[PDB]
Amino acid sequence: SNEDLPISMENPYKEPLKKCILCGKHVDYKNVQLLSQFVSPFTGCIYGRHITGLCGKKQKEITKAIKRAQIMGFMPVTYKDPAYLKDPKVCNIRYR
Amino acid sequence: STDFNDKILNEPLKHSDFFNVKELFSVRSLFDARVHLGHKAGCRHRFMEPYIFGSRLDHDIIDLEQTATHLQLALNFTAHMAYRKGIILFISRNRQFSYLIENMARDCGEYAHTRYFRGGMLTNARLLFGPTVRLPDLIIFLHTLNNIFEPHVAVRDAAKMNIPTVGIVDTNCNPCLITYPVPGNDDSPLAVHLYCRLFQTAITRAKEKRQQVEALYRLQ
Amino acid sequence: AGSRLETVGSIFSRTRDLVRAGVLKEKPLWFDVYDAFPPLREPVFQRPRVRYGKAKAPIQDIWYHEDRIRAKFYSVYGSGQRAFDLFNPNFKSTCQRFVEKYTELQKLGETDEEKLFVETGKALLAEGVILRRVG
Amino acid sequence: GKATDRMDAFRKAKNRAVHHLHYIERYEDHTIFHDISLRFKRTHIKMKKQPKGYGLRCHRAIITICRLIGIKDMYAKVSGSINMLS
Amino acid sequence: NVESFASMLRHSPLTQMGPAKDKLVIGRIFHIVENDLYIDFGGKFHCVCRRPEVDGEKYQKGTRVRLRLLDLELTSRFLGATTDTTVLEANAVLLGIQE
Amino acid sequence: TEDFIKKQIEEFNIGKRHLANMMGEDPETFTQEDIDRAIAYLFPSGLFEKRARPVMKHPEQIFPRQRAIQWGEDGRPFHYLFYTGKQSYYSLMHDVYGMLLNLEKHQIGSR
Ligand code: FES
Ligand SMILES: [Mg+2]
Repeated sequence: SNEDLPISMENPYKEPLKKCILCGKHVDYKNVQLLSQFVSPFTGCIYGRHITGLCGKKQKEITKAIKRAQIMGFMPVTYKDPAYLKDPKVCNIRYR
Repeated sequence: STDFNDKILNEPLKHSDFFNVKELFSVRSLFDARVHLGHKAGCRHRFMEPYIFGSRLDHDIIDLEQTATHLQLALNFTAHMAYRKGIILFISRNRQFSYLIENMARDCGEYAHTRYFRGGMLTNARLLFGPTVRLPDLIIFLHTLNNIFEPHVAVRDAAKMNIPTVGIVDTNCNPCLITYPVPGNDDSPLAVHLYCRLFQTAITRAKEKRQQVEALYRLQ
Repeated sequence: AGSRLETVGSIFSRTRDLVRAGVLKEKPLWFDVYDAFPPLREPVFQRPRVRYGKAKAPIQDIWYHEDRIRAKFYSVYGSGQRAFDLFNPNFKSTCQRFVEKYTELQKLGETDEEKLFVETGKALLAEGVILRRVG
Repeated sequence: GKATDRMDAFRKAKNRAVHHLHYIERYEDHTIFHDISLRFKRTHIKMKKQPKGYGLRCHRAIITICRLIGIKDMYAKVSGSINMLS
Repeated sequence: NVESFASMLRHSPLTQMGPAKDKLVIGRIFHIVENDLYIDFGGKFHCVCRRPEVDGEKYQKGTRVRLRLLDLELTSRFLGATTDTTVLEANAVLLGIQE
Repeated sequence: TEDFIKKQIEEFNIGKRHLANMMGEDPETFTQEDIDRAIAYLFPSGLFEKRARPVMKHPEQIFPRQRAIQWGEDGRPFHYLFYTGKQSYYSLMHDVYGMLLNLEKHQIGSR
């Protein structure tokens, strides 16, 4: 009938759905190095998702892993292990 | 008097396009002036959907075919009113085009109100201006929205006072009470200039044709 | 004494009804013109509503088959260095030239999308277009 | 009409009314075109079209308004709130 | 053989352009107020950029410049609003002057 | 109204001639200062407020500037900005804005 009329399709220009840094990666309570990347260096508090930039599922995984490691003796509770203070910062917190 | 009126006022009402307004524009001219660009899909108004061709990347596209038909009707109405010597008042609160619209009104011999529409200009006209004042016979809205994205109160007041309203309605406007809506882009300078030129040309053609017909009748 | 009930009917209907009733002795100047050339819709006030349930606006997004080619081009080569000139009605971007070449190559009878993409890129290089890949 | 004085209120109301005239279609110039059941706020009005000579069997206010409109024959029952303005 | 609205829309440069994000367009300064340059770039709206500190005098009415668009219109919905608030202007970055 | 002011001016001319005759001065070279002096002499008022004192001035000075009717017999107003309700003020603003646009395109003594 008419070829210039718009066609029914999806959005070919759709930008990729942003993926959390941990998407597709296995959060384990033994990976204390990864877990310490989401705990405050000074108080040991677990950062919120507004700081970690994690999806809900990965935030819950991180929290459960941190608690399990802390109670199983893999991770300090009140502070970040000093061995990991110099790891790639991935948290949107600026104390100074 | 009877024959004069019969052949002057009622003669043009027997022709589909007595003033030949269709030649004043084409869908290509409207496109070149960008009459087809609306606001984002979020600003869309529920009553402007019938005139929206679609949504190009969340940007509404106004159906220029419907715009052409509506613009034909609006220009024909405006030409007939100017021919009948009615008062045509151009309303627009777009400060970017206030000066232009005032100049167009002055040039075409009609009136303009591009300033803060004080309450009662139309509903309280007899008290404000005088008991014998003559209200506009047609109101042409170059921007049916005020400066806070609400419909111009003149639209409601004109509907109240039974003054027909031509009006350029964007995708975020409310054409319900505008007698002759012209779906189009009221924010681009090109589109506003095209609308001003079209209405000016139609009104001038109507007035000059009125003079010519009067001369033809009175010379015989 | 024109009725000031802008929510009840249209100006035409109210004027006509009052003239019929005899309230208005003379038809207003615009009545004959309106009756001769009425608008496509009678301007009756309607209160707007917000759609609530499964109802959605009937506006359909304007897509074309070449939009896929344009998206692939922008994802592979980026915007480019030739800035758009939207004032010229006949302006053609590098993406549009790629789209035309892809379309004619498809008309030639090639179906493979990646082969069409690479062939079009090479053809544009031959024509003298600096298709700079973003990655 | 609102006024500190009753006569000023009357004048205001009756002068404002003439600028807000409805036009009512009357069937054969004596009644309504069909039965009308409506609810305005909490007032229900059930009006029945009636033959010639039936009279106005309506709330007294409806009788007054119908005599003004030009309706001679109609039945009307007002249920719910009898608020005069509604 | 008269081009229809469908044909015009399909072949228009704006339609040929995809999303207006990070697209280099050619604007034209049509109005200047202090260091604010109002630039029209073929969209429905204009972009109000700031006179670059370098070559500032070179930016005058009618000058044709290069912009990197970020959004044809600046609109967004806010808590409780029924319709998008729009600032009636595009978003773009002024990359310099076209010569 | 204009006819009223014209009649007032005729009355003032006749009365000025009469006052000149009364004071014996030349009607031709009788000025407004002379009229004021003659009236002050003939109708001595000690009222402190000068405006409350007797005055025989030109109707132009006496009556306030009355705005003329702003439309013709056909009903059409004269000024295209009439319906603003402030046609003169907005005409002045429009002219100033036009001058400013032209200027932008091209390029202890008073208060
Ligand atoms: S972003 Fe993929 S699981 Fe969170
Ligand atoms: Mg608009």
